[PDB]
Amino acid sequence: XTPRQARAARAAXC
Amino acid sequence: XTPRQARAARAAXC
Amino acid sequence: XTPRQARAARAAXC
Amino acid sequence: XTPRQARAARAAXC
Amino acid sequence: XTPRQARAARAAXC
Amino acid sequence: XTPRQARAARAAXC
Ligand SMILES: *Cc1cccc(-c2cccc(C*)c2)c1
Ligand SMILES: *Cc1cccc(-c2cccc(C*)c2)c1
Ligand SMILES: *Cc1cccc(-c2cccc(C*)c2)c1
Ligand SMILES: *Cc1cccc(-c2cccc(C*)c2)c1
Ligand SMILES: *Cc1cccc(-c2cccc(C*)c2)c1
Ligand SMILES: *Cc1cccc(-c2cccc(C*)c2)c1
Repeated sequence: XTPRQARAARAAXC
Repeated sequence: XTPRQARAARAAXC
Repeated sequence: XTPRQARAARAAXC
Repeated sequence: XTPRQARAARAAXC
Repeated sequence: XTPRQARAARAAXC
Repeated sequence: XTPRQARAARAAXC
């Protein structure tokens, strides 16, 4: 995946 | 993660 | 992945 | 995860 | 991601 | 993601 999941992944340096 | 990458993930069922 | 990343993933349901 | 999913992730620059 | 890695992901339910 | 899954990811090269 969702937009929310993607934002979290991006913030965690995926 | 980008919105583009998340869309690709959803398209692949990830 | 790191413990920090996995916790972020866990919080987002990844 | 499937080989298809792994290929899709690499195609998206994960 | 490699087939080995994807196989490991399936083994762990990721 | 679980701690077990995160350990498995690291074992597989993450
Ligand atoms: C869509 C998704 C779900 C779980 C984990 C991930 C992931 C894993 C490692 C690196 C990155 C950038 C994303 C994606
Ligand atoms: C969160 C994320 C970042 C980069 C790539 C992907 C992705 C794209 C296509 C397929 C899969 C399994 C994952 C997700
Ligand atoms: C979908 C998702 C949400 C938050 C964090 C992650 C993530 C980030 C870096 C590495 C890994 C394995 C997972 C994914
Ligand atoms: C099935 C799947 C779910 C989440 C993430 C991935 C993946 C695959 C290859 C590379 C990356 C960064 C993430 C696959
Ligand atoms: C797509 C991918 C790449 C490297 C490692 C893994 C993996 C292996 C075991 C468990 C988990 C959650 C992920 C997947
Ligand atoms: C928490 C998680 C779920 C699915 C896939 C992964 C993953 C993908 C690519 C690389 C790594 C290190 C982990 C993580």
